Amino acid sequence: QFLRPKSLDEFIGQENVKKKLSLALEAAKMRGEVLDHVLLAGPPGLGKTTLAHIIASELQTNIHVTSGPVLVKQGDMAAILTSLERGDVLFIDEIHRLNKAVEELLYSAIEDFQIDIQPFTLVGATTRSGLLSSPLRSRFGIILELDFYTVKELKEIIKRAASLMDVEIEDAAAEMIAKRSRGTPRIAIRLTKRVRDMLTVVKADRINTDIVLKTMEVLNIDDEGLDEFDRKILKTIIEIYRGGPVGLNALAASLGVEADTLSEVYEPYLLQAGFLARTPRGRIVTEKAYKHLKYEVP
Ligand SMILES: Nc1ncnc2c1ncn2[C@@H]1O[C@H](COP(=O)(O)OP(=O)(O)O)[C@@H](O)[C@H]1O
Ligand SMILES: [Co+2]
Repeated sequence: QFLRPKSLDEFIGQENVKKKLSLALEAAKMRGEVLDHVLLAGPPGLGKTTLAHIIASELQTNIHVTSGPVLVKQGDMAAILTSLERGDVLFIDEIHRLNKAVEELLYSAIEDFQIDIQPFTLVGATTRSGLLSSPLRSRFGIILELDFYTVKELKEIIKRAASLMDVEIEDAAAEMIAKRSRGTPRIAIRLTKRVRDMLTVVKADRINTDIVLKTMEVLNIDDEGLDEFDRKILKTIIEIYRGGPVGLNALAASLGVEADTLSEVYEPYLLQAGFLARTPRGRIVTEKAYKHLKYEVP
């Protein structure tokens, strides 16, 4: 947790999100008012959880962490709501996974602020804002959509991480890791830790391009940052479905994984990076995919 930003000033990137959040945060603090409800949406590892904690820290209130699938019976939701103190942040990750039972209960605590519930700030996190119910989504006065980070931003996050792990790194090497981080801070930091391991075993004074390449080879990460499963998705569409189009459920069944893990975790960067495309009839692979994986373009 020593690598987790403790404030917006330590949060690299997401300029648009930061200015919007900072505005609402500073104003609330100055007026001593409870912050309006906030919804954080975007792929995993982009900092949603980090922002939820920063919000509570700046308001100088307590944060209550929970998950949608964890809150099944109304009893679990009631207990949490009644433990909230004025101004507290109720952070619900995977909020779109709330069942109608606890959902309707949470919905009520937002309007009438009674189940007697102390005014609080609801901070929800989801991979896609479109997953939340129409009713609940209209309750958030602040919606922050996080998109993938730029290579420059990731490079900065990597250099910051290395410094915190007591390891030197050359700019060129940091650039190389960032280019292979699939636009995600979580991925970039994990790769940096693994490259640190290589530097340790090879007894180097600082992380260079050579050390990075050696590590990428051990981790099976290619020049585009794609890992084994990313390649598996693309290769399955290419070989089994002749390039597509193939439906999400069909592709998921062939891969032996939940459709959610596919469309919420892996597909986002593949679409953003131009390896995959979505059509009404299903997912399709692009020419860039065939060329990158060295497949004869049909
Ligand atoms: N802007 C950022 N600067 C530095 N590290 C970041 C940033 N955003 C995310 N991270 C890092 O990445 C990891 C992932 O973040 P997290 O907030 O848990 O993601 P999410 O809830 O979106 O899955 C955290 O370790 C965190 O400290
Ligand atoms: Co479908």
